[PDB]
Order: sequence, then structure tokens, then C-alpha cells
Amino acid sequence: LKDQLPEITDRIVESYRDFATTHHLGHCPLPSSEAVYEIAQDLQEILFPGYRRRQNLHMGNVTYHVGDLVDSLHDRLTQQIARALRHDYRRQHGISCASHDFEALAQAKTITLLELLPRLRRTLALDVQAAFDGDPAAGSLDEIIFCYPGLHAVTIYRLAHELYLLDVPLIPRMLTEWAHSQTGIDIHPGATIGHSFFIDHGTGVVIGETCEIANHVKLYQGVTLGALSFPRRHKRHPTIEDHVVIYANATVLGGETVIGSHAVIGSSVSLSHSVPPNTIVTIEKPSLRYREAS
Amino acid sequence: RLKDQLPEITDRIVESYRDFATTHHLGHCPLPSSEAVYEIAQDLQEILFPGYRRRQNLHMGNVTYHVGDLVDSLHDRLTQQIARALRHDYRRQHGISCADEVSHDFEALAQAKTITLLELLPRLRRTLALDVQAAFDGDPAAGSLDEIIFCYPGLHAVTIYRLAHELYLLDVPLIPRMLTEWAHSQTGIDIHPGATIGHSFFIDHGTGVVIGETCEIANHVKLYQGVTLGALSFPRHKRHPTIEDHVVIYANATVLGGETVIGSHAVIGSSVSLSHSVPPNTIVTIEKPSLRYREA
Amino acid sequence: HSSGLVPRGSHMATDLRLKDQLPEITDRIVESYRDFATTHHLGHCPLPSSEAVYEIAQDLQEILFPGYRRRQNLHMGNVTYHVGDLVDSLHDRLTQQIARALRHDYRRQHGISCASHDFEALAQAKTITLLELLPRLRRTLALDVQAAFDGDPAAGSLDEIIFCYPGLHAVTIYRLAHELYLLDVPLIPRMLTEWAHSQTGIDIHPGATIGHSFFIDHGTGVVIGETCEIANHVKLYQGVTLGALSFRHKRHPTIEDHVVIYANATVLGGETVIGSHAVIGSSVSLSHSVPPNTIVTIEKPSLRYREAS
Amino acid sequence: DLRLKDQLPEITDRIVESYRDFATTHHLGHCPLPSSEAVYEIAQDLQEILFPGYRRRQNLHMGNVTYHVGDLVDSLHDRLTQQIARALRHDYRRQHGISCADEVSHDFEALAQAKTITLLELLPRLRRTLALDVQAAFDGDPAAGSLDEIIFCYPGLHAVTIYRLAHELYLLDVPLIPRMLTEWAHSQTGIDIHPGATIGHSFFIDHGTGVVIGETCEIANHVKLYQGVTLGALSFPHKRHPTIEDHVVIYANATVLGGETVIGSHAVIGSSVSLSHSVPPNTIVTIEKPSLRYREAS
Amino acid sequence: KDQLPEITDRIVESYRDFATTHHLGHCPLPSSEAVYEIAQDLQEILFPGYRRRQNLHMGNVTYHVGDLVDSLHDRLTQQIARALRHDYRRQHGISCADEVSHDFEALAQAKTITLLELLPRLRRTLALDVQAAFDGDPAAGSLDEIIFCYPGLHAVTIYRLAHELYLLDVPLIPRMLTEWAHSQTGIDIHPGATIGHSFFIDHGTGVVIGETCEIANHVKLYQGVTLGALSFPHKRHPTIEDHVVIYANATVLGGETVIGSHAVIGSSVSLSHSVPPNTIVTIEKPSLRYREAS
Amino acid sequence: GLVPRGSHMATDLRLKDQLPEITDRIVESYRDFATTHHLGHCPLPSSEAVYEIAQDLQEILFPGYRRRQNLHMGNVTYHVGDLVDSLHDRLTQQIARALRHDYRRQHGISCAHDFEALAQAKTITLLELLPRLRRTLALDVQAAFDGDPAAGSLDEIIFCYPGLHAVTIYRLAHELYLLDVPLIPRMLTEWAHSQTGIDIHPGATIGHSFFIDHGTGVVIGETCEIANHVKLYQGVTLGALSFPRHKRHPTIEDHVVIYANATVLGGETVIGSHAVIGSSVSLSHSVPPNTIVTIEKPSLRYREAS
Ligand SMILES: [Cl-]
Ligand SMILES: [Cl-]
Ligand SMILES: [Cl-]
Repeated sequence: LKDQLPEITDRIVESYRDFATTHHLGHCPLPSSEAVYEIAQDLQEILFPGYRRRQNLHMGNVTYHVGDLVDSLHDRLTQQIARALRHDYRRQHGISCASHDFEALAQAKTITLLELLPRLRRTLALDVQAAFDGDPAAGSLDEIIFCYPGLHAVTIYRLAHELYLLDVPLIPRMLTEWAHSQTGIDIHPGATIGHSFFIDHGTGVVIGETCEIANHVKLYQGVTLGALSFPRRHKRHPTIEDHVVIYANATVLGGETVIGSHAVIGSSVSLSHSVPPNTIVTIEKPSLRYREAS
Repeated sequence: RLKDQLPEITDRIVESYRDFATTHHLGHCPLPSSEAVYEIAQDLQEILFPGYRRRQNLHMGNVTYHVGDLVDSLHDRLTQQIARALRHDYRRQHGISCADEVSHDFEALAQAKTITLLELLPRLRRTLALDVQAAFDGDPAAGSLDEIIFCYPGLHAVTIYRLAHELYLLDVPLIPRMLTEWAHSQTGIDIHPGATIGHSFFIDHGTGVVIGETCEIANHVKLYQGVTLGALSFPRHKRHPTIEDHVVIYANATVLGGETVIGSHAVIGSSVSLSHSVPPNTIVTIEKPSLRYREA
Repeated sequence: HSSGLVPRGSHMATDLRLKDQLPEITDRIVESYRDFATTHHLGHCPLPSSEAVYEIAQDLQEILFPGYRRRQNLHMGNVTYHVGDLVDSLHDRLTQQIARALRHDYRRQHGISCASHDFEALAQAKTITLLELLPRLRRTLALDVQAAFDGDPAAGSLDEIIFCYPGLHAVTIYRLAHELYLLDVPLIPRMLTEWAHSQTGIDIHPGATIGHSFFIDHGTGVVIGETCEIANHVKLYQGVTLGALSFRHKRHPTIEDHVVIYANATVLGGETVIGSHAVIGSSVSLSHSVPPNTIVTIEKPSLRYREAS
Repeated sequence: DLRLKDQLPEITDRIVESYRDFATTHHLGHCPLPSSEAVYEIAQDLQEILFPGYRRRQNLHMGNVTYHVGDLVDSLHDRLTQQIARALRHDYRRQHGISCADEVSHDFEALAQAKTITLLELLPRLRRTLALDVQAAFDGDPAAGSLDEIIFCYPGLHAVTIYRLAHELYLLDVPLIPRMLTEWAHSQTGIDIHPGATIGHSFFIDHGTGVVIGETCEIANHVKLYQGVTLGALSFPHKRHPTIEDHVVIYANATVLGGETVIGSHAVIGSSVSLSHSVPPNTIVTIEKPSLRYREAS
Repeated sequence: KDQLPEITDRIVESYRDFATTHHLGHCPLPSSEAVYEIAQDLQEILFPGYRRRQNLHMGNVTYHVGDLVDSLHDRLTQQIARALRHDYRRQHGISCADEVSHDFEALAQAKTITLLELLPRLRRTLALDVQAAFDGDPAAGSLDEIIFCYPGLHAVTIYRLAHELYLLDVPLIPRMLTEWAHSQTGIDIHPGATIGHSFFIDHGTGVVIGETCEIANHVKLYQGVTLGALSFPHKRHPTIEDHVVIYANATVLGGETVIGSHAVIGSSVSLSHSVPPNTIVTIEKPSLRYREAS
Repeated sequence: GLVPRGSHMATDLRLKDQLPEITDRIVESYRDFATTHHLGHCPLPSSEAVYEIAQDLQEILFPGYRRRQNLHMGNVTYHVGDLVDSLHDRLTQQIARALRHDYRRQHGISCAHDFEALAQAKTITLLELLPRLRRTLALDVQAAFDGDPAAGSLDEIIFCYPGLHAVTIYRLAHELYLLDVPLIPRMLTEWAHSQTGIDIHPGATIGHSFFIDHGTGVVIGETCEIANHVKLYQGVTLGALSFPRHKRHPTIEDHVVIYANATVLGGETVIGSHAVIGSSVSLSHSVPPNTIVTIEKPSLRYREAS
């Protein structure tokens, strides 16, 4: 009977006492996943108006739309950042929970992010053009903006990256993993990535925290820019110089691996050492076995 | 008091819209809506697989009402979306800007394409019935047709692809790629709407599969996760492979090139990377890998 | 018969008279339901609901990780209300969903048409079993969270892991699905794991057996088969397949304690055992056993280098 | 502060305890009563069927209306069945002092479905009646713009539509639901019609706020009422409310009381008239010209 | 369930038989819900900070207003056009025909712009109504309480919007608005009524004001007041002059009935003839009978 | 009805260029008429938050009759506990805004746990008296059953009798009034007034076993005092003298019935225990206990229709 339910409830609540690591019970709200996703939506509406939720934006009403989003983002970002800072401070110092202070610091950070939205749009315009240049078959800039997952993942990454530079805990990774969830493109928020970046297809792409990518680089599906199996904090991920292309399913590992300007890394190539500028690296023609099914 | 700087930030953002006009669409001419397109896709799937989607109370005595309503609504919504796609593509091809009255241009043409799509739904069900059976045939361990329809991501991605493909054949801009990229997002399966794919197609697992615009796949084919049917790095014009009937391609294989033909009943083994044709009834496998073993 | 632009009829609006054809389209669609009955479930026998299963999953996660999901205002003084309400609701919803799954499977197993046992009572028993083991699942998942922290040195905190590491999410859903699998619930286990698959690109069959302190880092492209058995303290990376040979019955590998399998490795076969503390390097493809304490890596690849022109 | 939040568990317990002490204003147990929201929803769907094009959907035409109606009928069948069954079961248990542990062995679902089918079957007839009501509003209001304006927003028509639905449920012995319907309409219009009232066709309430019509009241055809009219029972007293014959008009703030009061065919009851006795056909009843006092202001 | 298709068919049949109570065709009438939403938006413009949003300040209110004005332009145009088209067709016995029609659209837009243009003037009039409520209710807590919840103010606000639409010859919509307010307050004001500034209804339940009624400035009414037409009859409703107070349950009837400047109509007074300026009209004390109970 | 020329052209999109200017004139009007806005950084209480609070309180008072139908003794603690927790937060916030705004207004102060703590204390007081309120409301329910012999059941009364809804809201509002909460009490009674046409000032004092039958058009003034076992009908006014805080509305003693459309006026008017005020009676002075007041039989005119 339902008479068992109160007891099951009580055992679960008891388990909150026993295993305290997987709950946050108390008077100190962490940041909200949903609030961070909503922030992300609003930021994207500012960056690509006409391509998101509203389709009735024109020069005569866009100020009202942006103005309202900026006002709301100021409040929401401040709140979420403040909770991230408070929680991280408490955790670092082992302090328990029992417009000033962290709030003011959060607001300062929030305003910095909002102030760089014009600059971000400049950067993102070059990424859009990189997608157009990088995919000859592409219909239009509009198609790219609507639905190229590489552009979406990069957009989120660039927002998360700015917050990373501002020492915001939690929220950068929450943003990148949201994009990762939608696109299968996994970019650490600490990665440094220059303008005119394009990921085509993208599923399975992984880019590590200390990875440094210059301008005009293109990656394909399944590319890993990662750390070596064996032994921007301590550099453990590769540097990719300008105008590099890395084809599908390549792997590039190591904090000292530099892929030089204008290099091409062929499909399925696995590298743990530097490549000179102007080099095409490809796999040896595979040795395949053939048999008839009989 | 610091909220007083927000109006200035707002003005700088609006200014950036003048300076970088390539990444916005401001004006009196709505583009197609991602959300409306998604909703259309939901309604189409309701028609294709009733009893497996949102409603669970459908039977032969009420199904006409469900379908009839969806068909009527889809007529209106697809017409609207497709017309906006056609108008946008017209304006872009001609470099013309947005008019000062509301424009019904292309509405009749959009309606004609919409009706063609709705007319094909019975045929699409026939094809999808074979795909469903192909999943059951292709995965011994499958619990039932029901399980497949409910949650096999391959079937979902292919369903969206087949819808998008019909729109592609009708020269609808934007909407086909919007559909396949939606499916791509949900399944990790990346099928270009331009691909040609015969009946009884099955993708098992599916994450990381990529199939290019020009790829041609015949009947009774099965692929696994991480398969690429793609273009050569270097050496409507055909740049993607042709796969003949009854071929199976195992996990993480790569088949590249517009002149690569994989012959009837061939098997492409796991991790095989090919840029040349394979005759019928050939099993192609990698050379046993050379591995290094050491004590830790 | 001339025009001011390329396609003829560009000026014409929607012809509303053409709406008269829609009833016929509708009738042909309904006819196709008669002709191809395999891809619909029309009748008086609701199958389980995808949406209901998703909602159940949300509520289970709220119980497992309170404070990290939808509510942020939970404390020891109000958590009883939160849990008690969810347990009550889950009891009803899981019973309903499981009962429909059992009924449908029974009918399908036999010939029985929709026009036999007490499936509701059996469903409720299975539901109660699941709810009873939530404290135990919390214990397991606490170790998984710690394994993510240990397995990723660059990890910010337990908090960041719980909030957004996709491996933890996929493993949480899998562990719930697995218990339902062990209770012989049809449909629902795979519905759960495919949901997580869709969200993370991590594909765990609900039949897989996986010990505590399991960690998937990155994870996109991971596939684990039905009969795979993974021990304690195992760590996997993106693109790893633990699958079946191309060329009930065990068809998937066994991975022993403390094994690490790096990105894009493939391990195949029912008889393949990867031994305690082994390391399978990136892109390693194996269909045979490896002893304890063995590090397996690919041979340095043979690469061609030439000038880009 | 947050320390005071520690009192909330205790306040919660005081409330739960009070459910044990005062059981009459709660219904806790495993026997859901009917849902106000579900009844309101049913009413919305019924109105969609009766007045398509004037309610929620604006894209209905002869080519799609079968799908709309077919779907609503199907939904209503399930929801009305559920709501009626819950009402019947509760009323059974209450009348017999049974209680919710003790299983009901009676098939209220089948009976609820039968009552539901009866209501659905008479919707065509109800449309016939309501068509006459709409015309009566047009004929009864000189200033009326169109039938469309009337259908859209005349509160008299809305209250009467709900009443007519509630009345058929009343005649089918459905507990709770008929009064839930009429009270919803009362809430929206100020027009308070008991579901038991008997009202003929071509009925019109103009303005309507403050209208009260009692359970046993009987109104013929072509009757018109204004705001504030009471057709009620005697204060100092089975039929306890008046009978109004055809073609009667009753002006604002009139009061007509008593089970034996018959207002005769084509009578006119003037503004503010208060009556507790019958009136013959073709009689105009008015108040005596009031004696008013006039004084200069300061 | 086997009975249901037949019931469905008989209902559809009855649509053919009784065609006056449906609007089936290709010609959307106006939408009640769209009209209500338009009314919500207009109310937000008229009384910002007292409606749905509570975070409005001088720095963001332009964005809020600007956005609503932009949207209201589109939605009012659409609703008014549908009203004009339907009413014209109906008046002239024209049927729907099977073409999507821009008919009356430009005229609807014109009327819509005129309405939006007079919103500043409406605010000026309503500021006088709010003061009248404060003046007319000496027990009133604050202007805020009045604005928040005095039902007289809400009914008058709706009526004033409806009345401007009535003056613009917009069919259907004005009555839709006043009946909506009627439904929420028990106050029934025909949109055709003429009402001057500083108007106040206190309590209000049961107030009826007729189409041809004319009310001057500084007038106050109470619950249950009827300003109506004669039972035994183009002006059919009374004229109320400046500074008149009409107390609870009074009834004032007739097109030729003029209540003179500064008159007072006492509770329960029933009048069908003019009253001179500066006159206080009261009922004769009732003849009451008293008896001891038992 | 001349249709002006140009009427049938499509919307002219360049006319939207005028909308910014219209917007500016509207904003200007906020500067010119500042009494009818509340622009700034100090939000007032929200109508919708107050309504939601009211819904939650009603769920606590009448569980099984409102939004949830699956409540039983095994789960009701969870339901109530959660509502109380949420109410504590929301009532605290709303009350604090009421108190802050009222203080600023009463003094000159402009906008650039003090009130919060005071708000919380009042919120706790309200929540603590909910069991007592349920006792009182149970008596009101029973008074409706006793006072309307045709009533089907307590259930029906709870489900849909408007008098009981109006009175429920009034009793909640009245407790907030007694705690000197500005704004919110009148917001609550006006909401009830809107749904029922029953208009009760939050300051009214009303004893147990109170029933209003039908109710539309009832008005009860701020200083009115109503004892126990009182019944009112539709259209009853308990109001102030037109030509006369400090008592200006009547006192109604126990067991009084007032029938439809009666008017009782004046702060010194006391209607004695067990009196009956007949339909349409108008009274502006006291009547002793056990007095039955009726109007003289009306003098009516009858004529033949012509
Ligand atoms: Cl592709
Ligand atoms: Cl009516
Ligand atoms: Cl009106």
C-alpha cells in the first residue's frame, strides 16, 4: 500500500545526512541551470536578432528589444554570478553558510560582459564568414546562422570564455556543456580561439582547457585537441597556428605540440609532436584485407 | 545608480547592428521560424507514427479527427514557412531589399509544394515501415518494433531526413537543413538533406555518422556509429560515395569520394578507411593492428 | 504570357479552394493505417508515454541530487516535503507506466488482442522496489561523483561535476534504467537510456552491468553493449566502443577494476577480458584479452609529410 | 530570521492536526471529488461545439469542422464521464454514510458514460434552442449591433448557454456539476440561475447583473428580464418560485415572489415593482409615482 | 465510443440547419483573446508599475512602451481590419469569397495609429479620474490602493479605451471591451456613452449606463445605479450635468431627463423627469411595519 | 458610411516610422502625470503574487476542493509543508514591499531584515492562525447548509457557493488588516468582489456562522460590525448615511436575517439580536431584539395593455 511511502521518504531524507556530497541543502542558493540557460538565450538574441525567437525585429523596434534584454541580463547575470562567487569563496575557505561585497563584484563583471557584446558580434561575424568560406556547398549566411551547429557551439563558447577570463566559477562550464549537449561539440571554456574559426559537422570534437588556436582555423567532426595519456593553467593541450585545417577524426595531443601555420592534418591522423608550417600530414595508405563472402 | 550606463551599452549594441549587418535580419520581412519548423516536424511525426508520440488515446474511431486537424493546420503553417523561405531566397538572389507593404509573393507556389508534401505522407509511411523492419532485422537484440519506434535514434534521424529530403527535392530553401540539423542535434546523426537513401535503411547507435549531400545509398543498407560517407580532402556534382544494396558498414569506417562505389552485399569492417570502389560480395577489414604492450 | 520575375505565379496568394483536397489527403492517410499497421498503435491500449517517462526521470533526479536541479531553495527543514511529494507522485506514475509496458509486452508475447494477470499490482511491486533502493543508488552515485573529481584533475569542484558533467548525467539515467531492467520492465529502460543518449551522445544499453566509481570523461560517441560488465573504478573517454564482434549470451567485453580506456578505443567480444589496472590507449582496437597491469598503445603511426602547395 | 523559518514545520503540523479535528471543510482520502478546473474546461469545449468561430479557434470552416467537433466530442466523452462518475460515487457514499475505505461495488463509470452520451446527443437540439435565444436578444435590444456582437459578448446569452447545459445535467440527476456550472456563469456575469429552473425558448436577459432565478421557477417562451430582477421565494412561508407565462417583460429591479404567483401572458412588470400575487394576462404593473422630497443644496 | 461518430455527424448537420450561431468559413472574425491581450497591453501603457511588470523605472520604461506600441500597431491593425471587413460584409449581405483579402487593412491601420496617438491624452483624462476617486472616497488609503484595485477605476479605464474605438466607428471590439470590464466589475457601461472628466464610480456592482447617456464632469455614482431608458417609449438615456452625485440604487430614466448641475439623487430614488440644478432629491421615509417575533 | 479611398490597400509599413515618436510622447506623459505610475527601483506588491498567495491559502483551508484531488492523510503533510514554506517567502516579500512603500509615502522619503523582519513576523502570525481560521470557516460552511434548506451538501457549498468564497477571502484579508498591512487586504477583498459581486471592506468585523446567499450587490462598510449566525441576501447594503476609523456603518447582532435588497445605514444603527429585516426595507436607526421589520404592502398601478 501507499502506507509504505512515508517510510521510503524518511529513508531518502536520512540518506541526505549520510551522503552529503551530492546535495546542496541549506540557505545558500547555488546558481540555477535554468537561469543560466535563459541568460544564454537572451545573449544569443542580442547577438543574432532576427534568427532566434523573435521574427518581427526591425530598425524601428530593435532598441526596445535590446534595451529590455540588457536591463534584465544586468539583474539576472549579477544574481547568478554573485551566487557562483559566494559559493566558491565559502568552499575554498571551508566557511559554512551561517549591491555590496560579492554582489558588487558580480555586477562589475556583468557590466564588463555586456560592454563587450559589440566586439563579440565583430568576432562572430568573422566566424560566420569562415563557415561560408569553409563550406563551398553552403546555401547562404542565413542557413549557416540558422542551423550550423559549429557556429552555435562557438557562440556559446565565446560567451563562456569571457566569463572564464573574469574568474566566474561554475557558469562557464555550465554554458559550454549546454552547447556540448546540443551539438556534440565539447569545448572547454578556458580554450583560447582566434577569429574566423569554423567547425564543420562537429560531432565528437573535443578541445581542452589550455588549447590555443589562432585565426582562420577549420576543424571537422571527431577532432580531438587533447592531453597526452602519460606524464590556461599548466599547458597540456596543443597550439594550432593560423590557417590550419584538421580533417575528420584526427587527434592532436600534448602541451608542447605545435601545428604550424598553414598546415593540413589529414583525416584519421594521430599526432603527439609538432608539425612545421606549410606541411600536409596524411595517414599511410591503409593495408586492407579483402575476402569474398561465400 | 550603475544601471544608468545600460542605455549607453544598449546604444553601442544597436550601432554594431549597422556596422555588422551580416549576422542579423532586421526588417519587415520575417524569415522562417526555427520553432515553427520544429512544430511542423512534430505534427508530421504525429501523422507518421500515431500512438507513439504525444497522444496515446488514438483508435480507428477518432484518428480521422486527429489527422484531419493536423493536415489542415500543416497546410497553413507549411505554406507560411515555405513562402518566407522562397521570398528570402528570391530577395537574396536579386540583391533586393524589403518592400514597404506586406508581400504575399510565393504563397501559391509555397502552397503547391506543401500539398505535394502532404500527398506523399502515405508513401512515406510505406518507406518508413520498411525502415522500422530493417531496424528489427538489423538488431537481433531489439525488444520489439514498439521499442524501435519509441526510442531508436537511427529511426528518428531517418524519419526527419526523409521529410527534409522531399522538401529538398521541391527546392525549398533553408527548411530542409533546419530539419536535418535539428535531428543532428537530437541524435548525433548528421545526414545532409540532399542525400539519396533507399528503403529498409538502418543506422544502429548512430552518434557521429555523417552522410554528404551527394551520397547515394540503395536498399537494405545498415550503418553503425561514427561512419563517414564523405568527400576527399584533396583529389550536385558528385563528391560523396555510392552504396549499393545490402551493404553493411561497421563502426567508425570512412568511405570517401564521388567515384567510390561500394558494391552489392559488400561488408566494410570497423575502422576501415577507403577511397576506392569495392566489388560486390567483398568483405573489407583492417589489417590486424600492431599494438604495444608494457608492464605498468 | 509574360511575367515580371522568374517563376510564373509568384504574385498569387494561397488558393483557399485547394483546401477542399485536404479531406481526401486525410482519408488516404487513414487508409494507409489499415495497410501498414506496424508503425502505429491505434486501439484502446495506451502504450507508455515518452513524456511521462521523461517526467519520471526528472523527479528521480530531483530526489537523487536535490539542490542541483529545478528547485534551489531546499534545506533540511523543507526537503521532506519535496521528497515526500515526489515519492507519492512517482508511485502513481511509475505504476501506471510500468503496468502499460507489462500489459503490452504480455499481449505481444502471446497472440492476445486488445479487445489477464493483475498487471497493476505487479507494476506497483516493481515501483516500490525501485523507490526502496534510491538511498542505495545515492551511495553509488556519490562514489561516481568522487570518481569524476579524481579522474579529472582540472575539475573545479564536486558542484561543477554534478551541475554539468555529461558523463555523470548519462550514468545516473543508466543506473535508474538498469534497476528497471533487472525488474524485467519492458520498453522503459531503453526509453531512459536513449533519452540520455540523445542529451550526451553517450549510449549505454540498460542491460550493462557497471560497478561503483565509474567515470566517463567527455563521452560523446561512447557505446556500451547489453552484456558488457564493468567493475569498479573504471574510467572511459569519448568515442570508446565496448561492443560485439562483427564476425542472454555474452557478446560484449568484461572490464576489470581500475581500468582506463582512452579516446576512440574499441574493445569487442564476449570473451574479451580487460584485466585489473590495464590501460587501453587512444585509438587502440582489440578483440582479445589483456592481462592485469598492461598498458596497450598503438604503434607510432606511419605518416606521410609533404609541402602544402 | 532564518532561525524563525525553523517554526514552519510546526505550523505545518498544526494545520495537518486541524484536519483531524475539523473534517468538514476538507476531502482527504483516496476518492477524488470532481475538479472545478475540469468542469470549467468541459464547459469551454461544450461552448466551442455550440458556437464555433466565436470562441477559441478562428480558422474553422466546413472542411475542417468535422475534425474539430469529432475531437471535442471524443475528449468530452472521457472527461464528462470521469467528472460525472466522481460526483455520483461521492454522492452515493455521502447519502449512505459508506465512506471511502469501504469499496463502492457500484458501476458509476458506466452510468456516468450513459449520462454523458445523453448530453452529447442533445447538443443539436440545444443549438436549436440557443439560436432562438440569440434572436430574442437581437429582437429585445433595439440598439443591438448584430447577432455576432450578441454571441461574442452579451452576458445574458453566456449565462443562459451555461444554464441550459447545467439544466440538462440537472434533469439527469448529476450531483454537484450543474451548480458548479451555474455558479461559474454567476461569477462571470452577476446572473444567478439555479440549474433546476425551467426556461422556455427565446429567453433574453438584458444587462443582467443582479438577476436571481430560483430552482422551481418556470418561465415560458419569449420572456425578457433586466438587471436586478429576482424571481424568488417568500420570506415567511415543492414549488416555491413564480411561473412566468409567454411574452412577459420584467424591467430592472423588479421582485416576483412565491410558488403560487403566476404572471400572465404578455404582462409587463415595471421597474422596481415588487409582487407576491398573480397578475392576469395583458396587464401592465407599475409602481405608484413615488413621493420624492426636493430641497435646495447648501 | 462507437456512438460518437454519429453524434459528431448530427452536430455538423445542425451547423447547416442553424447557421446564425456559427461563423464557419475562410474569414476569421476578431478574436476575443487577442482583444483581451490588446487591452492588457494598453493597460500596461496607461498605468506602468501597477500591472504585470514591477521592475519598470525611467531608465527602461521606453523599451517597455516602445515594444508594446510596436506590437499593438500590428495586432490592433489585424483585429480592427477583421471587425471592419466582417461588419461591412454583414451589413451589405456580401459573403466571404475564397481569396485572402487586404480589405479595410489600410483603414484599420489608420484607426490604430489614431488610437495610439491619443494615449497621452487618455493618461491625462485618467489622472483626473484617479483624483476623483481619491476626492470621492474620503476613507481611501492612498492613490496606490485606488489604482491597484478600485473596480470603478478599472471599468472607467476600459470604457474610455472602448469609447475612442467607438468614435472611430470600429465594430464589435468596443462592446467586447466594455462587456469584459462588466464581467470583472459588475459595472455595465455602453461604449457609446459620453462621460466627461473626473468621473468616479464607488463600489459599482449593478451600475448600468446606456448608449445615449451623457455625463458631464465631476460626477460620482454608487452601486446599483441605473441610467437607462423608459419602459414605454436617438436619445433614450439621461443627461447628468457637472458635479452630480447619484447614491446607491437610484434609477434615472428617459432621453429627456436632465439632472442639473450640483444636484444630489438620494439612495433608491427613482426619477423619469428632469431635476433643476442645486436640488437634493430624496425618497419619502418608508412606511415600515414592526412586530415582535414569536 | 462612405469607405474612404485607399482603405483597401495593405498596411503601409513606413507608417511604423511614426511609432518611436508616439512612444516618446507616452514616456513624456509619465513625467507630466506622475500620480498614475510607479516608476523606479522600489517595486510595489504584485497583484498576481497576491492572487497566488490567496490560491495557496485556499488550498490549505479547503484541501480536496481546489487544485489537487489526490490528497490523503499520507501525503497532505508534504502538500501543506511546501505551501507554508513558499507562503512564508512570498507573503514576507509582498508585505515588506507594502510596508516600505507606505512608510516612504507617509514620510517624504524617496527611493534612494528591517521592514523584512517586520513583514516576516506578520507572515508567521498569519500562518499560525490558519487552524483557527479553518475552525471559523467550518462554521460558515455549516451556516450556509443551515441557511439554505435546498442546499445539496456541504460539498456543493464549498465547491461553488459565492458567499463562502467571498467570506473566506475577507477573513484572510481581515487578519492582514488587523496586522496593519497596507494595500494587500483591499487587493484581496476587491479580487473577491470581482469574482462574486460581494463587496466587503477588509476592516469589517464579522463573527462566526456568517452566510451570504446569492450575494451579488452586497456591500459591507469598513466599520460595520456583524455578530454570530447572521444571514444576508443579494443586494443588501450595510452602509453610511449620505448626510452625516470613527464608526459610520451599522452593528448587526446575533441571528439577524436581512432579506434581499434591504438597506441598513448609520454608525449608531444597531439591529438587535434575532431581528428580521424584510426584503427592500430601508432603515437608518436601531431596532431592538426580536423585531420583524417589513415594508408596507406596495401601492401598485394596473392598466390594460394597449
Ligand atoms: Cl552531412
Ligand atoms: Cl440572454
Ligand atoms: Cl457594456
